[PDB]
Amino acid sequence: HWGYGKHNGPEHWHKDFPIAKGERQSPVDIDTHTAKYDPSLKPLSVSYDQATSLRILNNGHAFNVEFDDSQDKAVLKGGPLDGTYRLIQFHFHWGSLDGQGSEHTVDKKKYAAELHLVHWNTKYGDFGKAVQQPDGLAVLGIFLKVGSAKPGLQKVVDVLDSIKTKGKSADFTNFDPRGLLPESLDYWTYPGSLTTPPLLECVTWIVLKEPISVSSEQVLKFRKLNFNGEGEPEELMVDNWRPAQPLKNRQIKASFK
Ligand SMILES: Cc1ccc(NC(=O)NCCS(=O)(=O)Nc2ccc(S(N)(=O)=O)cc2)cc1
Ligand SMILES: [Zn+2]
Repeated sequence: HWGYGKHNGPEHWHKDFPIAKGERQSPVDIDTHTAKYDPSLKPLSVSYDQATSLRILNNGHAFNVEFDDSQDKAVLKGGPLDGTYRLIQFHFHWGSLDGQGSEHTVDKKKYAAELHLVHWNTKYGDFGKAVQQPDGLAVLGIFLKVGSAKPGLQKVVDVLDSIKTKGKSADFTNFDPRGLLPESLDYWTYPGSLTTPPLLECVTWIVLKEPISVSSEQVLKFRKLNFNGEGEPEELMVDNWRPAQPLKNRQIKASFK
């Protein structure tokens, strides 16, 4: 079915998911000289103290760390958001080379990877309802650049051997996601979509200005994962990012001046 290969990659997705050519597709290039500071934006409220991570899963396109979202335990609020959005999972998109891997770009700059912390609006009751709503999701996007190690990522890195191939999952409790955050919560925001099929146009994107640094050894271990399942031909899980899509009739706002 869909993937990131040369026969099933982003340029093919529109054939099964025609919304791929839609009006609010993600990711996009963030042109920092065209984004407008919006003083009516509120500070982001990242309330992750009570987060309950449960499991880490290789789903064949990326790996997801999943949380308990049956209560308000880890919630994103404020910024451009009305209401409360519960963290359901985070995952990353990364490259085969350090010069590529992010989905969003900043003045056409590609980062080595991009973290997506995926939240859903509690007014819709469950994640499956929320993805059918234009304000259903809030995804917090954080760029990764290669440099110093990120200590709070290392427990993620060290479990990846146990979920090498598609369909493998591992217990992953007591993981603390604020350890993946940069110092600053300055952000850009725009309305967009899931960046993988089904590409639903249900996401308020919140992309942090400040990237985090991860070590070369950390991102190398992302690149040892496999898209395939066990017993299938090995294909390294690299370059699992969708390129920038047309901005069309959207404005990206900045929370900072
Ligand atoms: C306890 C628990 C908690 C979570 C779960 N997982 C989910 O529901 N995960 C995935 C949501 S998804 O629709 O299927 N796809 C999707 C999401 C984000 C994006 S992106 N790339 O835009 O951010 C792209 C695609 C399972 C158990
Ligand atoms: Zn993503």
